[PDB]
Amino acid sequence: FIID
Amino acid sequence: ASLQDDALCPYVCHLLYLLTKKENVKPFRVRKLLDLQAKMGMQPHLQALLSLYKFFAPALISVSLPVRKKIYFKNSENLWKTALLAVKQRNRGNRSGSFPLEQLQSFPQLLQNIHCLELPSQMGSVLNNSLLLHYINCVRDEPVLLRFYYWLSQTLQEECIWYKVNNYEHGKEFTNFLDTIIRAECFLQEGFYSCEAFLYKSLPLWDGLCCRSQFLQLVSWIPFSSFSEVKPLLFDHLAQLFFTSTIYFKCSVLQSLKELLQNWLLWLSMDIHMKPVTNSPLETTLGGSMNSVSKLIHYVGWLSTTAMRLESNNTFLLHFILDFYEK
Amino acid sequence: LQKRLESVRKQSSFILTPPRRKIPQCSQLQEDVDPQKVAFLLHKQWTLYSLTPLYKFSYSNLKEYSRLLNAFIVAEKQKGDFNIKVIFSTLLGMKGTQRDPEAFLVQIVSKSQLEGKVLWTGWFCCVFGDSLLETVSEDFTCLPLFLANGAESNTAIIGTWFQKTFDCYFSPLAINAFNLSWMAAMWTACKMDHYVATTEFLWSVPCSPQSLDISFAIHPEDAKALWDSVHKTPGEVTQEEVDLFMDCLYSHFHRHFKIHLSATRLVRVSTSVASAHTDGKIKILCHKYLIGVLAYLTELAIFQIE
Amino acid sequence: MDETVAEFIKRTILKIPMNELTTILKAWDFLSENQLQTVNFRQRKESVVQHLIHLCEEKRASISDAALLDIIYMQFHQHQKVWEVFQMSKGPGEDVDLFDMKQFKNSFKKILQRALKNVTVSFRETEENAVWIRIAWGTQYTKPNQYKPTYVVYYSQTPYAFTSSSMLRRNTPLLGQALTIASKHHQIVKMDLRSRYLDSLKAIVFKQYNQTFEDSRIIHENIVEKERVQRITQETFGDYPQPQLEFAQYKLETKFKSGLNGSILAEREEPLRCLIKFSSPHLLEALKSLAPAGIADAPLSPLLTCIPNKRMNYFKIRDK
Amino acid sequence: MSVLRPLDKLPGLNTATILLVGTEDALLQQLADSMLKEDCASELKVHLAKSLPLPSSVNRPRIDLIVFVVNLHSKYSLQNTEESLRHVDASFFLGKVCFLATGAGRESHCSIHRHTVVKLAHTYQSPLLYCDLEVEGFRATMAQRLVRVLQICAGHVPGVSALNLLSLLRSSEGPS
Amino acid sequence: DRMTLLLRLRAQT
Repeated sequence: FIID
Repeated sequence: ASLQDDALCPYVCHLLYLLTKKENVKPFRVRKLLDLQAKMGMQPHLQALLSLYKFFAPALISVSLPVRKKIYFKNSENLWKTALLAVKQRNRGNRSGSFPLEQLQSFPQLLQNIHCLELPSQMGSVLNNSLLLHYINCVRDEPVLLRFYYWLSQTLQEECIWYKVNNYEHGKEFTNFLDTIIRAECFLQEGFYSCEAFLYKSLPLWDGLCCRSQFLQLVSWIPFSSFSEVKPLLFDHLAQLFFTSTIYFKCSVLQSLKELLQNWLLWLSMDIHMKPVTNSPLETTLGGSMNSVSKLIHYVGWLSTTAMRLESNNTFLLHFILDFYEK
Repeated sequence: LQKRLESVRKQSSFILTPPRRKIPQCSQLQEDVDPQKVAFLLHKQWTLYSLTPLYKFSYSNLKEYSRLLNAFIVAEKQKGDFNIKVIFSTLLGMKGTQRDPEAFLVQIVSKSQLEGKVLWTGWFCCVFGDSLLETVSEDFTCLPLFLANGAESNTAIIGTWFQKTFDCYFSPLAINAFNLSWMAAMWTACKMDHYVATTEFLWSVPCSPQSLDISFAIHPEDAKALWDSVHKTPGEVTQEEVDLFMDCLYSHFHRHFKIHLSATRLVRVSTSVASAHTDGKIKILCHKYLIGVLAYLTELAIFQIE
Repeated sequence: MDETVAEFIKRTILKIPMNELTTILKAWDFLSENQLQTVNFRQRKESVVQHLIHLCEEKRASISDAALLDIIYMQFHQHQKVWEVFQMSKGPGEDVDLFDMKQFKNSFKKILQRALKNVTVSFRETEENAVWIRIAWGTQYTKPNQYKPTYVVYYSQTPYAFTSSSMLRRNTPLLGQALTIASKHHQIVKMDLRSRYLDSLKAIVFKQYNQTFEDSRIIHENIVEKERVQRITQETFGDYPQPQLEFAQYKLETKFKSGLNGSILAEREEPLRCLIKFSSPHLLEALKSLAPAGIADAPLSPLLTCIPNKRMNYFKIRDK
Repeated sequence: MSVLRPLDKLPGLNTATILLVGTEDALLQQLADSMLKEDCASELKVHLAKSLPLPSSVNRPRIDLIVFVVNLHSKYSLQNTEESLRHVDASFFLGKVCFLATGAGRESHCSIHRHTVVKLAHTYQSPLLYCDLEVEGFRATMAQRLVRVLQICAGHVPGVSALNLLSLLRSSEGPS
Repeated sequence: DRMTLLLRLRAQT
């Protein structure tokens, strides 16, 4: 769960 | 012909109101008063004169009128106010047709005309009038019973208890509507086909309270059917609530089933008498009705000897077991 | 009357829906079906109602019934000039079963004070409603389903007139949240080779004092590749195919947000075929699959009567 | 007196109700108080339109005086328009900035009269020195867009701004860089966060409003479960007051992988595209009640808890 | 271990219990508070549970009655109940398991079929009752109904046993 | 009245  | 004078026009139309018969309503007098409505507008002496013309002959007027609450004229007992204004005030300028249902005022008007009675505009007015309840007792027509099935099944479904937002005032009107049903089923001596269809869908959905006495009298006037059809729809869902609720419910089941044993045995006592049609012997039909009611009493007798073990010999249940075997 | 008795015992028992259903066929528009009439029926907002079957309805007494309806709805506005006029238009060729009665159209078209603007549209129909046809007589005309377009105050003053003439009663229609999942699975069972919309779902949380809505969008090419991995027996849509399709959509939501949407309540399904709502609001956006949705609405409209 | 700017004067009388009509005209402070008690406020509303248009004629109002009334009407009514946020960046080699209000009002006026020939610029200074800017967009010919204005909120020292959504999207790079030059910055970044409450969007960003502190017969067997599902919500959310956000669009391009199914999307390499929107008011204290309800897991996901922290609601999620 | 049996230890002296199994915590609490209003001659000890299997507790008494409060507006109450009746014994199903389907009064917003919980009760031999616990007048009829099941399952009456309760609560359709 | 308690616990046992 990373936000780009 | 005194309506050509405009100053006498409320004074003429009150004399036209009190002197009108069926033959006095004429279609050219419809035509002139619609022309006076178009010229000088809405006046209360002209609208009240056309209100009597719709009260006498509605077919001659193509212009519909409102039905609002108006006094229409001088009325409401003001004869002393008329005499005080009489000094100086407003003095300076074989028939094969049908009979209408609204002309039945009392009991002997239906006794003279029963062979010509028309159909109303709704089936909700059958429960309102007791004179229309005499018409259901002697007419065995098919579409007059199917349209009464199509109305009252929609009445019990939309306006029930658990489909609402828990209003106590609408539940009082639902209690007052069920008092009309239990007097109509007893006056007819057969239950309605809407009412046993509602209890097929409400006995899984009922818990044991919330107008218990109007629901246990609704099961009391159900007509006779086979024993194998009643027991998955009624007697399984009755016995889930019979052994588990209070003893005032346990006494009210056996008061309902002793009235169910009244109206089922009342129909079977005279079904032998009114049938000379079948040339076959009726001992298979009475023998098929023998095991339908002997398994009825042995089921409630199985309900009686099991609920005695639940409360462990109370006499208050034991008075109403022996009242069931009085029947 | 004896077939009226046998239709009660299916409703009195708990079973009323078959677990294995048929995929709906491609309804081709015939030459008897009017192309210029069915374009007016599309892209409209509709409110559903169920109705008991009518009495003394004839196909040649519509000229008298048009003059009685135009004399009454002007008078109901006067109790509370109007250049309005109703049109009783009959449609042909919509039926698939020959024992169904003829459907028709009720409009209110305003006159030309300078085609008029249509203010209200009523539509009586019976599409594949064969289970209620043998429970009525031959004098009765069986049109259970009703669709309305317009204000609710105009619906009640014309719905007063059907109570006092045809001896009937209108009831509000409601579709359960269990039955939205079957018609969402029927809309993902369709065949398409053209321009499509997005599959839209919406759930509501019941365990709140306020409202809580979740908008949820599925691409339909992604929905078709999700469907055929679940759908393994062709020709039939089973009980276990729909309940495993809803479970893998819930498990796709579960690994991201840790919120169980199976406790919630599905209220709006909007796909490329049509859009649905639980209180009777529908928006049909397709003409090839028109009568397949409308036979499913008459499949529910007989069940609220019986 | 022009008719088209006098139509906007009688429009804003029609757009205010009569209970707060005395609140706007006392803060407008252009008419004297003897004429406010002369006009009867208890009469018909169309007479209030007729009586106030004689007061605007004899006092000779202008296009800046009628746009001064539009700021006070949108200050007490902040609910009708949304507010997007702009993020300005401080350049390298800078330690302190030189700001002046007389240097701000002329540099923002000359940057809009040069680009377009019909731009209406009106200013109003409020409490704790916040400038409130109306821009009416005219293109090349007409008197500008009076019915659809555009508002810029700027607090005179912050690099953060609250700009409303205009219906002309082609002037939105022109409005952003014009605030960048006049406030001595070198980079404008449109940050993706929007709501309908301006008082809640200044609470979630500036973070000065969020924290204000200085029988044995009904016994549960779930001792390990009952205070476990609420201890995560007290160490993250708590019973403290929170700002209001009602919208969050979640663009998912994620895949499907689970240990329960072994034949459902086991050969798919293509991404499952999705978009998930939330449409419910007060969402930050609406999601905290699902965890004692038992319909959500006590390890709550960090995407729903980083919303006052990471300072946006538009998220893009990648998962295998 | 993590198994459940209705007969391992002693009940006590005039003391019974009930295991309220459900997903809603505010709906089953009002059912637990309404059973203490109707007085009786036995000490009531209401246990609240989330989902089976339970954690291994050693201060638990003998269990007389396990009710499964499912919701008709929720599939999460049904899927936890399907995992709940896997870890049970067959001696629970001799008249000691009752079902409660809440949400039966609202037939417009329902989220599972009525035939599904009948088919769940037909293959598992359990009685099925319908009630709506949102009404306080309907809940006191329900809280009366949980006591008189618990008088049978604890053995407080002579002659009626726990498998006598299973024979009275049978459900079968008509063979004609 | 303890004899009803003895008879009720005897029937329960």
